[PDB]
Amino acid sequence: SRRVEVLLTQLPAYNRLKTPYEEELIETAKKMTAPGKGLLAADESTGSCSKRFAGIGLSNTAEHRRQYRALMLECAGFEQYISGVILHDETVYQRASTGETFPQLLRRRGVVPGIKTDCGLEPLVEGADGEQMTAGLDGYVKRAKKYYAVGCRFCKWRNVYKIQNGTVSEAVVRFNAETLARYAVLSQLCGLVPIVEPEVMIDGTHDIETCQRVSQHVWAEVVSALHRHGVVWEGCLLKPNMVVPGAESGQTATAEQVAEYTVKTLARVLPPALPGVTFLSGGLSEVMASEYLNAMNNSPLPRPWKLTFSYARALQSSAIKAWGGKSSGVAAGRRAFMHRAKMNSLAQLGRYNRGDDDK
Amino acid sequence: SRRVEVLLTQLPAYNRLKTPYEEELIETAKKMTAPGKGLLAADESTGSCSKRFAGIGLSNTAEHRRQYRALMLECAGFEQYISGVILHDETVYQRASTGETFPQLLRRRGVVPGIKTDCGLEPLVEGADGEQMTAGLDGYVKRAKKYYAVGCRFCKWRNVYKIQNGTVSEAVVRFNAETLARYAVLSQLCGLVPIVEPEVMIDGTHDIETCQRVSQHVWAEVVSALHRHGVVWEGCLLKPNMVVPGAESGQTATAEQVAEYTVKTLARVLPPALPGVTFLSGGLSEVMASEYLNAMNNSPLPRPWKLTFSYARALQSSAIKAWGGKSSGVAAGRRAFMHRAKMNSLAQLGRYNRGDDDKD
Amino acid sequence: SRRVEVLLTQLPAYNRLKTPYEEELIETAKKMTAPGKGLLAADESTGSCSKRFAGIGLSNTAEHRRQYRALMLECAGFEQYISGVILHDETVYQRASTGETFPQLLRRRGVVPGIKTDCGLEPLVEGADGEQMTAGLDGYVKRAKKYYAVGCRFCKWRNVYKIQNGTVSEAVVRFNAETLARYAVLSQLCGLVPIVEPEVMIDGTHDIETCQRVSQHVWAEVVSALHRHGVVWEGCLLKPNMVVPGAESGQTATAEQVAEYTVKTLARVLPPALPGVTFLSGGLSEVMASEYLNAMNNSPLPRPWKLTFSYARALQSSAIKAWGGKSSGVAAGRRAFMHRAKMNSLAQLGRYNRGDDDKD
Amino acid sequence: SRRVEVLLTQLPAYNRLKTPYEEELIETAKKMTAPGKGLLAADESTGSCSKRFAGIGLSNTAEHRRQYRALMLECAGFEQYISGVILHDETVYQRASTGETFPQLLRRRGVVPGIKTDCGLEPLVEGADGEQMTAGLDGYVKRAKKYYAVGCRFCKWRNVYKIQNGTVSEAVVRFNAETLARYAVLSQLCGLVPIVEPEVMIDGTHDIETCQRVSQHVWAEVVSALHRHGVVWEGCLLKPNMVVPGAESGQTATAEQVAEYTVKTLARVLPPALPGVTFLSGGLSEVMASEYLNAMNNSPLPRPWKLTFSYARALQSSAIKAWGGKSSGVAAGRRAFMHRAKMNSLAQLGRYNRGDDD
Amino acid sequence: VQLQESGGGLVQPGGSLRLSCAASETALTYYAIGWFRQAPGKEREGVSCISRINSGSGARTDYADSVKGRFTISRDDAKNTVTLQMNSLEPEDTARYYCALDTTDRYDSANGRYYCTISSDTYDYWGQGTQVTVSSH
Amino acid sequence: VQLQESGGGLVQPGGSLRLSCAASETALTYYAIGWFRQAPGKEREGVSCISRINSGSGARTDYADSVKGRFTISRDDAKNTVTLQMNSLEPEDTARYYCALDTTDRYDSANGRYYCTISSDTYDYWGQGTQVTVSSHH
Amino acid sequence: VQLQESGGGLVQPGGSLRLSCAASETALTYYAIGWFRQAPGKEREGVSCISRINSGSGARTDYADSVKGRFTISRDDAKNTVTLQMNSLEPEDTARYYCALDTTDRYDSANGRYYCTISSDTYDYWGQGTQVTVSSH
Amino acid sequence: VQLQESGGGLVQPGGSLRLSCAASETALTYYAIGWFRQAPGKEREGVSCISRINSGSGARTDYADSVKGRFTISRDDAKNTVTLQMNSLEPEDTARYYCALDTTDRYDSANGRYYCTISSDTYDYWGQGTQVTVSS
Repeated sequence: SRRVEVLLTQLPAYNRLKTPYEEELIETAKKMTAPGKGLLAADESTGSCSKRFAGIGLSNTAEHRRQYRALMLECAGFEQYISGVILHDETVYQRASTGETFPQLLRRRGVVPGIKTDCGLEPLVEGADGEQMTAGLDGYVKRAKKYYAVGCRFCKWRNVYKIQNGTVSEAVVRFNAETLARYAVLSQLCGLVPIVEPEVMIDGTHDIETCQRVSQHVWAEVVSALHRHGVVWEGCLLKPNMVVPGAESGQTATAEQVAEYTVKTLARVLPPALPGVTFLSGGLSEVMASEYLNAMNNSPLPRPWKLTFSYARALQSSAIKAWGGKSSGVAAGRRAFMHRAKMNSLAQLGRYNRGDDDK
Repeated sequence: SRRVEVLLTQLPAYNRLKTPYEEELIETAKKMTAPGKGLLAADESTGSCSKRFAGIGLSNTAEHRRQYRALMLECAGFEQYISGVILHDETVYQRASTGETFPQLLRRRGVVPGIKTDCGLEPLVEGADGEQMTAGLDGYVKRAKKYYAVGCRFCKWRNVYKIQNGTVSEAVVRFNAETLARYAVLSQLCGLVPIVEPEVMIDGTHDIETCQRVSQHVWAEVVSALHRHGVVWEGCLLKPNMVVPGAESGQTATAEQVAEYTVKTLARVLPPALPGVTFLSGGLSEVMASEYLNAMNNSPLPRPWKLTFSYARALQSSAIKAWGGKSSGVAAGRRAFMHRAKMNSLAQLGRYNRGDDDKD
Repeated sequence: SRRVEVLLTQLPAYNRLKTPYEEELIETAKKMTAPGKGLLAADESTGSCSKRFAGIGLSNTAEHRRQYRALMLECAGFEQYISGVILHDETVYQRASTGETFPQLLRRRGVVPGIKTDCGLEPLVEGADGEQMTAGLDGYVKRAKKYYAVGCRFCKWRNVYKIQNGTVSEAVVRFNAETLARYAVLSQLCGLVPIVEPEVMIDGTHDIETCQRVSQHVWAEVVSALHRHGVVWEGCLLKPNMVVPGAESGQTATAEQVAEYTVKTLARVLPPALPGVTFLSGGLSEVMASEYLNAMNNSPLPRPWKLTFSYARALQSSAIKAWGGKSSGVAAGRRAFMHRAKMNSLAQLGRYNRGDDDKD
Repeated sequence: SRRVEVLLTQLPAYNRLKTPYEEELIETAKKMTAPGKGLLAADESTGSCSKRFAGIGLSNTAEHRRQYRALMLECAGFEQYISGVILHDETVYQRASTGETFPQLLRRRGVVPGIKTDCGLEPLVEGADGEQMTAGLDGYVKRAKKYYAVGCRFCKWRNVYKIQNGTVSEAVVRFNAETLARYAVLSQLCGLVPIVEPEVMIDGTHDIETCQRVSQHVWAEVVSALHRHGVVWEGCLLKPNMVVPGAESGQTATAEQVAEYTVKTLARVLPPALPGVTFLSGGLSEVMASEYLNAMNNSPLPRPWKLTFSYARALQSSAIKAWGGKSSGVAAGRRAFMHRAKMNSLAQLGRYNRGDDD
Repeated sequence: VQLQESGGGLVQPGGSLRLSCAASETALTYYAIGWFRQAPGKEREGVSCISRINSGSGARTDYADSVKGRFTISRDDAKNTVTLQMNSLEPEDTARYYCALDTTDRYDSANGRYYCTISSDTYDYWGQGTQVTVSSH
Repeated sequence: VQLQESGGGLVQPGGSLRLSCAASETALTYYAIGWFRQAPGKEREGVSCISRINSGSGARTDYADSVKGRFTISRDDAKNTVTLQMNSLEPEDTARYYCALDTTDRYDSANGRYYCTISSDTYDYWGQGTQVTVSSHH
Repeated sequence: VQLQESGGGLVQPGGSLRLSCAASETALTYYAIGWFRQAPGKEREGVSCISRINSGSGARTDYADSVKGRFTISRDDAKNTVTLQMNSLEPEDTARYYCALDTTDRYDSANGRYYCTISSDTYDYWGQGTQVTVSSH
Repeated sequence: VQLQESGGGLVQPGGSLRLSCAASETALTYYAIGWFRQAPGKEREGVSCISRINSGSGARTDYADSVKGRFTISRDDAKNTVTLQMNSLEPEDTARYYCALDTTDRYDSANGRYYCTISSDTYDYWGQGTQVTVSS
């Protein structure tokens, strides 16, 4: 019948985000998930850079951080294997030796520049002790629009979940999902493809079965919140943990088991309209991050989204050590970096060969 | 900091259903979604048979209803195209010309027997006028375990959503989703693969964009409830409507448009671990149901689940009319049935050819 | 900026139930919570009656159950203390020695007749082992309209929650709340004032703090579900457990402690528009149910709703024992019943005197 | 059946906030809702002060804003009627002519000092056009602990809901409720009594029945969100709109109708453990805000919480006009302010008399 | 719980007394009330009952044959008392007189009326009684 | 849909032929297959049927009496064909020979086996036929 | 709102009076209170003020020079009154005497004390007064 | 990873050869490529570099002075090869010739073009070489 004339946007079925960047977001997500390519995660904080420079005894100055990023970004040829680079805010405004800003350099070489837009972990207050939320939604629209103006086309936001006593609190599952979903739609409104990172951390004594069950519970709520907030699924990406046994569990898992636990979990919760999954390496070794990603791209289970990488330490660890922070080590660093990029490129294609890798 | 030892099943992340039939459910769902095959929906109520027999002047007796199902179930060769048959409760216990019960006949020929387990539509009371819930969860476990005992291995439950004024009430979105999910987990506990049917009905003046948005909103809530109730995703099937313009909207859509609106909606909500989608024909003609299903299997959009059919009228309309309720029409009826079955089998594979089909 | 004209009932803020009995439900709820009066819960199942008849050696026939209810319903004078009687379905149609049916008898004496409309506890399947749902929503509207037609004006539906290992599963919290809310709204549509009974059971080793925290969690979800389904708050009643230590906990609590834990829990979740709270006696002794209710009606905490009783064992235990199932014991049985009725009537007013009660 | 030992705080039924200020929060909320007293809302923004000073021709400087608050805060005797004062961030650190900071002055006179801690309205992005969220949760814990350190003991956070076409979007109902609940639990962690203000705005052509239905829907979701986040109900306050016809509806309602629509809505959603309701005046005149509150405290409907005021314009409008920004008008301004305070004090007790008023 | 009888005493034959029945914590309007008497060495016999008040025809009464015409029973629900006016007392009327409540719901649905009985099977809450002695000596 | 018959021709009496029955897009393994023949000016008569393959005991066969001992019917489900080996042909065997599918589910649950019938009532999808002429004087 | 003064009258020189200041619906404990006077043909001059009670130390007072030593002001917050004891009255003390409240928060935080002023600038709610005439005649 | 050089051999003075540089698992289009040579008992000298292809002005080239005018370097990104055409060879041109990849992003943002260097400081992935002997 008929009683009141309302806006379509006031009705629950019409909650989808209206953004003028929709077609551009979809194209960026396709570019970012190109076959045989993945993301380089170079978005470490200045503090986190002190832990990377510790082993090589390099002072944590803004210039040494620039040379650290320059070791990889001004390396020729990595566009064969890297589709996008997650930049830290500081690096977005720094310049390469070519005279361009790093966003300009990356777009000249067909690489999508992205920016980490979250403002770090804080205590959750609700839930259990040790659980953390992520700050940064205040003033987000102004920040994201400014990153877009200087050339960025995607962003990354990280929430963490601490498995304790085989479980996580329902407070952190509800709250962090709502944070990720709100972040996603604000990014798409400003023209950045949001990378939604709900990381079930590896720390703890839990086995791979506890991780599987917590990960599915956590990611399912993330997906539910994304529906509620009206995300554009085709212009969105997920950066999840791999389902692996806890770091201090004493248990071990083969690459095929990790692949089966991970892909079957994703297949239960992740809508196939989502273009790509860019796994974080977390607490895996360089070889293990290539080994596991390869196993997932040989899985018989359903996997309609692209399974690729968004690696930080798993792409730079050997490179930083060979670099030594010295200009004489640049050649060795880029040799190490490019080898890791090539291995993970093959792992995305399912043709990674462990014998062609480190021993 | 106080601690307590609890059961894992008391923790929210451990809500997955524990059923001893899990491996059998997964195998049945694979069998039902075999390439080039779909389901025959023969689960009409005694009332619904009254409208099927109206045109041919056949009396609505239990025996003529038996011959109605026998016209198709004792037709040779349909195992080429039909992976499973949704049976009515009455037909489960009726006997074929071979001497077997119809579930026994279907299991001899490699076809999975299924049963409609819902108890019909009722007024929702909440929400808007004209919206309906589905009854039947009281005593469900007792019924399902008995259907399993006589050979059934999957079931079907139908909820409807009536688009009025471009929307549906939030009461019907929440309640019907909660009903379907509860039905799904009770079925899997009893060893039946649940066919979850959330049908956004064709009636009304809404356009295809209204159907897309209501369908996505409705199906997303169904999926969310399935998560809450702990369904075994790999042993479950979805029977949705296709996204099409309203029956009295005055708008029309091509097969390529219907496929894009439907697949893009499913891809936004439906987990890939779900083995198959068995579309209902609803208010489409026989040729149109094959044409739309074929277009779906030629879509460039993501579709990790099997896209197949669970057709009733779209498989039997010509068969009933050529049959005429007379034994002399059996040969023509089975010729019509088998043609519709082969056409939809090719449509599932993406190889349906409209020129090899009817012209009217 | 596109617009559509919709029904108000399709908008989430307009989900309140439209029932033609709204004015009568509100008046009935006021009558049921009249000062100094409470409810007699005489709705035990045929199974439960064998456990009541065990000690007195009375055979569990429909006629002996009739005499059991007649011992109290044909007792003169209980209208001073009893505002309503929860009847079992069997008793609604049985006849008193006055020649009228028991609903007619209660209606002649100004007592509101009510009916238990749930169909008993079943395994929840979801959640943890030992948790239970309540059946009976299929065909509910038909049943309730018949109870109203024969004189019933309120109803009762019981869900239970089993504290295990200091907690309950989230599945039972959502599902049982959703069941109670749907039951409540269907009752008000048919003209019965719903008594919503979410009983956190006394069984187990948990302390009064575990009961407090589980009860608040459970009752908050019941209230949320009632909002979602659109209950008429002013024509609704709650029948909760009191917050007490577990039966096998080894801990004890005073009446004033039980009063503080119970009222402070209710004050956190229960809207003041709800007219009344009719406590269940559960696993308390006869005297404990009277003193605890008395302590709550002397509480300094906020309690805008009427706090009264809906007792079964706490009103009949001594009555059955003095009766013995023999016609010679009727006088002694009615003396025990009427004493308990007067004690709880005074407890409702807060003027219960422990020295006027039984010895220990 | 496998078993695991977990923390109680990991179980959903144990989600209540653990704060060391719990006993103090409850005591503050009792103090703020003392019989016959209400709150003075003096938390206008620098922008909002430009609209107040427009009529009197006073320049909008930090010093004239200080004198604006001083006209009321250094007026003797208002502690008879005012239990607490909501301060703006600027005023928290400004000093009175007595030499104290305004929080110190208020604590010397037994008045609870409070602070508006939200960071203003922003576009909701989701939902319908014109709907707004409230910013300010980033760094909230650091701000609240600093406000507590300088003497504040409660805070205020305002969310708004715009009735358009007889309804509001479900996005704004869910999102704004979640913001208020998160704000409330963070405040109690830092020792501030949260005043939860979910204002269903008066703008629009909607009738009082539309306002009733949207208000109940909005407030019920706020209450549900407060449950989810584990608020301490006994140390919390609500600052809702009154249920009234739309400003441009052409409809009118009597004080007795407004009281019935408002109390019956609150009674359907608001737990009685919540100590007090401090109504916002919004678009009501000075006399109408006193008349409506009086009707609210003479209602037969259930109202277990204290029904009082948290008025801004309804307490200062006549005072500012008589003040004129000139030192010669201070005596006349304070006479008007104290009269409004006495009227609303009587309205809280239910003894407001319209004939003793303007 | 117990009722309180009063009004008895010692009278000469042909005289009269007025017995009164009072209740503290019970509303008598909900009961049929009966007067009984017991002489030393005899069983307890019913003297008079009065039903609850029927809104159209008032309350019903009944009497033992030995007292008809001489005794009159009445009830005042407002004052919460039941009275037995005993006239023309013979010495065969000497006994202890008791008040009691009928604990059975005495309704007759065939005739739509409350009634009472002179029996005592369903009576309870007997008082302590009051002695009535009719004698010439 | 239609079957394809082949193998017919002209032979002298006492000779032999082999008729073949083929199907394009249908799997014959699901049907009982029958060979029929019609002589000019006569009705269509059943010659031989073959049931579906019974696991372990093979397919069941039947023949018209006038043909027993001379014709042999077989089926190859892998090659999707049915064969009729006709031996010792008489001049009374001249006719057009047809292939057809039994559209009835020919199962005998009492004996637990698939069967066949030479009756043409439930046969369908007849082909165009193949001519078999047995004559010496041609 | 306005205060109620009392206690004035006619006395001979050297005599004494006690003026009282009362309030109906106002708590004087929240104000500094001042006594003022107006003489025939002259303007209103301050006579005595008293501050609010300073916790543990009592109230601070001040007086006009012409009355120092003879007048004493006190306050009773419980009885809600302000008293002015006028002793040894001279003829220049004849006037109408008024009570008033200081509407300014008279606190001095450097000095940690409530204070008062006899200046009438910030006083309000003047009563009707009470006449005091000191004369022989 | 390593490049594969070919085309060298024995020629008489004034003759010519054509050296080819091929890549297995690397896309040469992303690098500036340089040809180098080493004679027995001396250091490795740069012969010719070629930048990446600049749309649409082609790649920039550079040559050692001792070789300018006689050698020509080219690249075919489709066939993934770099060619060095050596003409009119003198006997002082005898050496083993290597191709290598410049691992530095050789971009000139002031002129908006890719460039190259014969320096060899930033070159890597040297092949095994190909011997070129010019002698009578």
